[PDB]
Amino acid sequence: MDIILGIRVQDSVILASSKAVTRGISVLKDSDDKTRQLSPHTLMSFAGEAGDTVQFAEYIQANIQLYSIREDYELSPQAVSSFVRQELAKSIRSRRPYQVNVLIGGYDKKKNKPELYQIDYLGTKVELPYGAHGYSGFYTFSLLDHHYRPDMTTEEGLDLLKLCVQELEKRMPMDFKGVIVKIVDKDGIRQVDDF
Amino acid sequence: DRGVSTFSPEGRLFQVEYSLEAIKLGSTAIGIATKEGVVLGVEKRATSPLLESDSIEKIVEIDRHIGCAMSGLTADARSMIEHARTAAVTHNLYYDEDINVESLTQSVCDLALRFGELMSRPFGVALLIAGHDADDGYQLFHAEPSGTFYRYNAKAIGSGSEGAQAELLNEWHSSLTLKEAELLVLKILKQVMEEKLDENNAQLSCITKQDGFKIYDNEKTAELIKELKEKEAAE
Amino acid sequence: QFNPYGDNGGTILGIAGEDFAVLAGDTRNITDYSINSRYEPKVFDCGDNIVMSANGFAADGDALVKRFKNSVKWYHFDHNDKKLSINSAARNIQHLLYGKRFFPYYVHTII
Amino acid sequence: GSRRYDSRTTIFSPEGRLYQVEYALESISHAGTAIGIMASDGIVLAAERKVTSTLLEQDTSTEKLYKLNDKIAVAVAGLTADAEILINTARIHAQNYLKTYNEDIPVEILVRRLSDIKQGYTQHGGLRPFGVSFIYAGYDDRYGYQLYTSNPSGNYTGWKAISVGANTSAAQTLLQMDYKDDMKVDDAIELALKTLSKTTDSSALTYDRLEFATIRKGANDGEVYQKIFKPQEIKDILVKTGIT
Amino acid sequence: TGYDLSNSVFSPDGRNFQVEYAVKAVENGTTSIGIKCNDGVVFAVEKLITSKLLVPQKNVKIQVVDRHIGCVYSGLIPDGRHLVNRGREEAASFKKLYKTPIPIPAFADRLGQYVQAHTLYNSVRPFGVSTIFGGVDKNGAHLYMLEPSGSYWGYKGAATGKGRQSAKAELEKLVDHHPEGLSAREAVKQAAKIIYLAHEDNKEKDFELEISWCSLSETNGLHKFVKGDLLQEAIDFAQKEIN
Amino acid sequence: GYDRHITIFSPEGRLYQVEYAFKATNQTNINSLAVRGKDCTVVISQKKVPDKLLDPTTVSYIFCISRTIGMVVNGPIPDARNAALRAKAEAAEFRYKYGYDMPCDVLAKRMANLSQIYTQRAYMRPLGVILTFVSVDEELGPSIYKTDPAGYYVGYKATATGPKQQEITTNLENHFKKSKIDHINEESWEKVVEFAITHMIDALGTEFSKNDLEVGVATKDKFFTLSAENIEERLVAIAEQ
Amino acid sequence: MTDRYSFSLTTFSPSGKLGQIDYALTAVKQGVTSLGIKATNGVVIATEKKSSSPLAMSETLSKVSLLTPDIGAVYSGMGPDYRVLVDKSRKVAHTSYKRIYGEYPPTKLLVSEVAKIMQEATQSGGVRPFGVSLLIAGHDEFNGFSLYQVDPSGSYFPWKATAIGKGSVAAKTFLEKRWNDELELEDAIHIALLTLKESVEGEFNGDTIELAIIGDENPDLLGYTGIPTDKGPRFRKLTSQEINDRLEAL
Amino acid sequence: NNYDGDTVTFSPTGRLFQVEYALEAIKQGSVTVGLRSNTHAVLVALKRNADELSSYQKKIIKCDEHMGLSLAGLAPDARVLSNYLRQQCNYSSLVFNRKLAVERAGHLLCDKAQKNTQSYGGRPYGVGLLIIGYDKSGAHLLEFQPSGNVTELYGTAIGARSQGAKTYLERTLDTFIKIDGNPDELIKAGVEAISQSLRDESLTVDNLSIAIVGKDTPFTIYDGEAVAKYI
Amino acid sequence: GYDRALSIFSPDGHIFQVEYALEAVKRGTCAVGVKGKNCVVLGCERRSTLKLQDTRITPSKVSKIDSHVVLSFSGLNADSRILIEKARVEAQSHRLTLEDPVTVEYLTRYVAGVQQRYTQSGGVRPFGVSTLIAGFDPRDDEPKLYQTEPSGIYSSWSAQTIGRNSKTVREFLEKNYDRKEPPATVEECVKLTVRSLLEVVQTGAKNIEITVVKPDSDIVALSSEEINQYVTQIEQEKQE
Repeated sequence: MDIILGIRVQDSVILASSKAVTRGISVLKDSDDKTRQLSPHTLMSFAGEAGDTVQFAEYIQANIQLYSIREDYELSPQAVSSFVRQELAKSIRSRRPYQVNVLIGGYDKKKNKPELYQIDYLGTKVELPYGAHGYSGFYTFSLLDHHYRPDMTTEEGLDLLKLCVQELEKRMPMDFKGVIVKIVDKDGIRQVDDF
Repeated sequence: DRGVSTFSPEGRLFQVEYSLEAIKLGSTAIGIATKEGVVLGVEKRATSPLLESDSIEKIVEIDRHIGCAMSGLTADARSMIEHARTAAVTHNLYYDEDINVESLTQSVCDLALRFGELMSRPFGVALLIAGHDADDGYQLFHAEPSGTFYRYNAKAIGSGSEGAQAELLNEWHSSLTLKEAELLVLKILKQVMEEKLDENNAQLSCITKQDGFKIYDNEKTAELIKELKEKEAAE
Repeated sequence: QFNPYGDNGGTILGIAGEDFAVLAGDTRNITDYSINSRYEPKVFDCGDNIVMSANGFAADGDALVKRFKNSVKWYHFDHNDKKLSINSAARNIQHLLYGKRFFPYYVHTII
Repeated sequence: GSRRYDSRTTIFSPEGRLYQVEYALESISHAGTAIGIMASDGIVLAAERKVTSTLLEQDTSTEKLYKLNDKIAVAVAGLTADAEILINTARIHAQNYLKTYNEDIPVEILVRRLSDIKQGYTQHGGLRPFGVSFIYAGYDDRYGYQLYTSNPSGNYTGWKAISVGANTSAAQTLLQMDYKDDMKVDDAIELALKTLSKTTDSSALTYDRLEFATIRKGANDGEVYQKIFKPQEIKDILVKTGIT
Repeated sequence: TGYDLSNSVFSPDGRNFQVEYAVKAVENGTTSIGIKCNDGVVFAVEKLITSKLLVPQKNVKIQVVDRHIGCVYSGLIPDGRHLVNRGREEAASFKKLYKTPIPIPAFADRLGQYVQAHTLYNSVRPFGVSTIFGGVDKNGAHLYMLEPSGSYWGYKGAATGKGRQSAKAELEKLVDHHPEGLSAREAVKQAAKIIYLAHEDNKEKDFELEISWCSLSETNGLHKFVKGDLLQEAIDFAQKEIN
Repeated sequence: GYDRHITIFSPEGRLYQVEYAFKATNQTNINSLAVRGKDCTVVISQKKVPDKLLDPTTVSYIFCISRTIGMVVNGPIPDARNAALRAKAEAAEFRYKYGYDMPCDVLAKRMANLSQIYTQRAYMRPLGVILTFVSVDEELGPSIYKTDPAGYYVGYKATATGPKQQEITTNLENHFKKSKIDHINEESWEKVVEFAITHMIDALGTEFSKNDLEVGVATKDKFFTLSAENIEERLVAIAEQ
Repeated sequence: MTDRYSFSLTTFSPSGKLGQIDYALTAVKQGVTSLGIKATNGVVIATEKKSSSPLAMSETLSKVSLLTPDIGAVYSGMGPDYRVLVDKSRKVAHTSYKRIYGEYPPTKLLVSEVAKIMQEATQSGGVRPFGVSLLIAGHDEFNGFSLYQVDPSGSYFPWKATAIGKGSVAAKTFLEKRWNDELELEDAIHIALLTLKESVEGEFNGDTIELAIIGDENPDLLGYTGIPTDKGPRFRKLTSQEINDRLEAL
Repeated sequence: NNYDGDTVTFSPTGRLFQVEYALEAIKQGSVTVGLRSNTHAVLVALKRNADELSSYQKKIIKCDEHMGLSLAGLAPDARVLSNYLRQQCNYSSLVFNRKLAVERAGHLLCDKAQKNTQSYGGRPYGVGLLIIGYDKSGAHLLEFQPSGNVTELYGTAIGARSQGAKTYLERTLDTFIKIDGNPDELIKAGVEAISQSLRDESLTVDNLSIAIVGKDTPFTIYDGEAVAKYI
Repeated sequence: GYDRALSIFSPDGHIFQVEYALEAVKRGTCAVGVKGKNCVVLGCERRSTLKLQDTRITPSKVSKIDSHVVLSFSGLNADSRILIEKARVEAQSHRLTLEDPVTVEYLTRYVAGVQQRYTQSGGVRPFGVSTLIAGFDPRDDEPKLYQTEPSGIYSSWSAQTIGRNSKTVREFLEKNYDRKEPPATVEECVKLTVRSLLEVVQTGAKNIEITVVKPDSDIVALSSEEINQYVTQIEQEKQE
């Protein structure tokens, strides 16, 4: 797990998420997609405790897919985030809480706006132009504080992300084996296949 | 009404005796036991020509050494089959061995009187459970909603049964080959069946110690049907 | 605090020949530096030609042996007096032992 | 045992009807008529009280029209006390939805849950069904204005205009006759009162024998206002349409 | 009407017919009695010997509760057994909380309320037995008789079953003719006679006598079965008076 | 006709099981009566021991509920004992929870509330008894409160229950019409007991020996019943009067 | 043992009636007349204290019960059903309201709570409906004075005035004749004492009549002083004496 | 009549018709016989098939090394009851290291049967059982009826036409009661008693079932070729 | 909880509560399904004695269980919502644990199990509903159509109709469906389906719904016009 970022630009939300899965002194995998698609225009990235992350992600995904079928309608990113926050906020007071942090990037087809949500395992939710979970933020927030602008094109967004990932590759102590980048816009979700 | 668990004055359980009426209404099923194998055959009895008759499943595998045919309210057997399969596989897990045919049958029959005011009524289906184990060899059992099972050398159940059973009483001897029995089942089925027997409205299966429980393809049965027509013309 | 376990010492050994098998144990039973019994057998005949020993914490071993003997009894009751094969006995014992995975029987078992 | 005294409320007649649902519907047909009419710019709810006395306090009263949330209201026909049990259920369910998704409950989702509860009482648990039929009137930003009804069976349907309670067969024909798709709220207000006027089992229609409400986007800009009419406002609307 | 097809329904009389029907099952049973004496109580019962195949001495009907209480009953035998099991639990619980073995009046009410409780609902059937019981406590000797309704009282003597009327008559005699007190060994003999006398109303089949007793002096307060020579002695005293 | 077998309403708005439970009330054929002194409340009930094999000392329908409350039952004994054990349990718990002795009227209400329940909930039959509670309440003075199977309860100046209840009741009303007061104006309970038996005899037209009666007395801080010999002494005094 | 009656004892007949609610209402009809009149500055609830014997002390049988210091109730029908309802009503006033908001519930809501209880006796497994109709009179700061009627079905209605029970049809028309929207409380007490006389056959005095008001705040009835915002109960029961004074200028 | 809807209803004469109909199911059941000396107790049971193609329903079930029974009537019920008994025997062994007295086996079955005759919903068991055992006080024979009644006997029989055997044993009482230290004669006497109950068919090899327990004999069962010796 | 055995056997061997549930199915509006070469078409009657209906919001008769499977029914509507809901949850649960959507056979077998359970559970009556379930197994182009009924039995059909007058239309389908030659396109298959409903319906007005399901989660509902063109073209050929 470890590195997950998101940037909302003018027209889309972009999630970058590290590829390594490390356990002990071995990198067991270097091509791990730390993401689920909850609905056609809503994507969630996740990082945290082994097992908990995927179990939580898929549980949410199935719940959202069940909603989509029943109502023949796509929930707004705002509503999915609010559902997810509540789930996590229940979980924190369970016998065993999920230890999972999530970023929810969605495109609201009713407002035609991209939306990015940061939610931690406690059920703390915040809408942001750009987010990060874990140690990543300690580097990327200041860099984005500087270079980010609200009207950027998806193109400008990706370059701004390259900058982040480079700084992380320079100063992070661990090898996170690069990121998988995805774009959520008016036409759904697609994955940049060369980063 | 009155208790679901009540006795008649003759000393029988109403609900059990009535479930037996439902079973008489079911499509025919016949089993024959030989020293080469046990054979199970059923009447499919498709209610309209549009119904795809291979989707009619009244012969079912419980384990690789146990098979089952049913007659009566066949929706009721889903859970009995489910119990049987679990019992078989569970026994294997605890003991690293195949479960005995009598044991499986007893396990299934244990379910059967579990009803009243446990489930709301007895089962509306009777089963022929056919298998092999190394202790008692090839075995065929009749499992009723009364909780009682009987071992049979041959047995028929469903609407064709009282006629078919007499016929089996005549034909069965202790040295039938498997092939003989296959034909014998086809024969008795065609006799008691409403519509003309072919390879679509009837199905055959057997269980041998060597290859276990197999349901037959329609091709395979179609030719055993031909072989039986020819053999009967020829005397 | 109360410690529910203890060590009763002893040792056991099993060797298999071509058409025979042996299971041997000493007959001394100890706690700490004391002898409890100089003859307290811990290798048992369980029927169906199986011999068993559960060496370690005697209370746990005695319970296991007790439970397994009973397993043999009920196996006959439920499966038309069929003989429990050694491979079957062993699998059944695995389940007895693992059933207490989170409060283990403190014993090395040999059949 | 006690089996001897058990009606068996959740069984099938030989024809395949649920006796108790059937009888609950017969029960509902003696209740005061309620009418829903859905216009392009709003919805009207109108209902006739069960034969009022003069000493009854008309203004601190509700019997027919209840509020579920800010976007949805119902008109009741049947047992008032049963109705309230289901209303507080419905109100809660609307609040769990808001709390979960941070959006107001879409009208149909609320209607479906309430109807599923009703269906429950007809398939298991051996209790009598609820002796209630509902006209749901409300707005959401997915379908805009909506009118539904549900009955003791747990069955619900959407409508342009509909009646429940007494003389629904008469009342429906009159709506069928004068309703048109382009219609406006004030026309619908007029149709509603004219229909109740013609189907009432009382001598004349008077303000004190009526509950009335409108759901318009006739507040300020793309948002929705509910208006439960005060007795003065009902008297005015009754003169203003020349019914008195 | 139809007031008699469900336990705990009041008839318009005010009665609960199912309890009354239970009594018929009791009246239909063999005879059993209780005699209270100077420092104890004596129980005996009629065991019909239906065939030569019944092992003698080996179908015991009197039951003990705790160490000091004897119970005997007429009617449906397994119901009585059930009732003693409850009594045994009640006695065990009492002794556990309070230490002292349960008093006989206290014990009576335990059975009383439990039997009464089975006249309260339509989903249980009343008890098909009348139960004679008693023993010796710190306040002397006590004999009680309990019916299907849950009604019970203290008694000088008591009798139930097919020979109840006959037995009762014989008992009233003894109460008049010994206004000061029957002795423990005297009462054993008497019980033998009365079971024999009340066997008349059941005479096709012949029977086995069974006697038990608690006496503060003769048994040290504990319940024992009368056997061997002492039983033979009373079997004899009875043979005498029926000639 | 099942609206007669369980506790549901008949078409005329009646509960037949409750009415039939009232009829079981008189099925012991006993009459009881209670009156208040200045210092005391006295309750007397008839004692009829028909079988000679019964131990007369165990034949009672008066119960000591608490140290301060007594209770006499009109109705079958098994229902009567059931009611007694409950009220003893209820009165003991009340002390434990609230730190003071359960009042007569409160226990009466509580037992009436339980009784009501059997008239509403259908799996429970009503008890076929009438319960007359007596004390000298520490707040209200001498107290008589009474419960029936309908779940009704009220306090009394004095009361009577049984087959010949109306005769005893009018007999008593007539005394109080005269005396012009709410109680027996008497110092000792012994003379209030004497009053009670006296007005019992006149009203029933029968004479009582020491074993045809049963007496319970409530004074401040204790409720007790009387022995045959305490009664005998009481009868004696009435004779020489 | 336990309730094997887990099915409804009130069900719909083919005509649509609920037999047991109807019969409960029949039972209320046979009950003794009680009534309520709403004044501009008060409410009065009154009923006949019909007695069991002249030996009963009918001061111990109070038919008019306080629920909260500003709500009272009275009834017609089966008294023991009433008794347990007053117990449950007082409790729910605390549990589902005062314990949550620190103030007593407003009349309409408490009525709703009571009505809910009564509805459940009409649908749950193995019980009969309650055999009473209640009249609940209360005051709360934002609603003023109110009067409600709760029936066995669980239905309730707000009234200017009404009567229930035996001679209610007679009583209701009598009230129609003398009720206006300017009645001062003392006048409403007068009218109630008049209306009750019609239906009372026997003695008619301060011992045979129970009557209580929801009126002004009673600081003398509070038990303590020193909190200016606690002003005392608005419910007051009129004494035997107070009723009689009013009966001389009748 | 009107009083046979369930077990929780007494008739006006004091009868439990559901219990009596359960008793009736025993009567239709196949005949089985019990008898004992002072050293052994023997069960002999006539088995019944469905037709010429079926097996013969077993009637004898083992409960411990020292105990077992034979059934007449509803077979599944005898399974429920024998299984219960197996536990009670087992419990006595494990907890107390004590073989369960046959007399106690009786009380436990009685009390179990009785519970099913006093509560709404239940039904009585529809089977009769004959229990033989050898315990710390010799050989024993017991007759269980689902009324709850259990009796100790020297010998008896239950099922259809059991009366023939039941008289025969009553006659032979003093002969067989003294077949001590001899198995094959107590069996012979059993096989003879069960003969007094046959009609239009007599005892074949896969038709007769025999059980024996006593002083130095574990409860064991003989079937098929092991019983040909006795036909 | 409420205990009663409502589904029990009668002396002739029937379970009347189940049989009476079929009666409710019989009373329901007609439903039909026909499988083509490359598609399955589900068609449904909608009863016309109800104008003033709002068809944007009134429950549609065919329901998506997953993106590749659909379910229609005849009988009690409220009952059908319960079965639909359960099936949709089962569909999502299946994807979660198997990582593959349900086969139509499996999803049918599930709904059928639910229905059967309600015929021998105490305190519940059976479902007054029969269903048509249609669609395509994942990564498969063979069409599937199955039918369930309140007893819990289910089976596969080349084409099938349930509801009121379903006998008349099974008649029509039995003489008009060549098993050897199944409607080789959508167009043809829709045509045969509307034809058979017009045996029983009325005007083909607001009186017929048609849903078409195709391989790889390709499902679409036809509109008034689209349906109408079929109804128009059918009667013109009828004057012959």
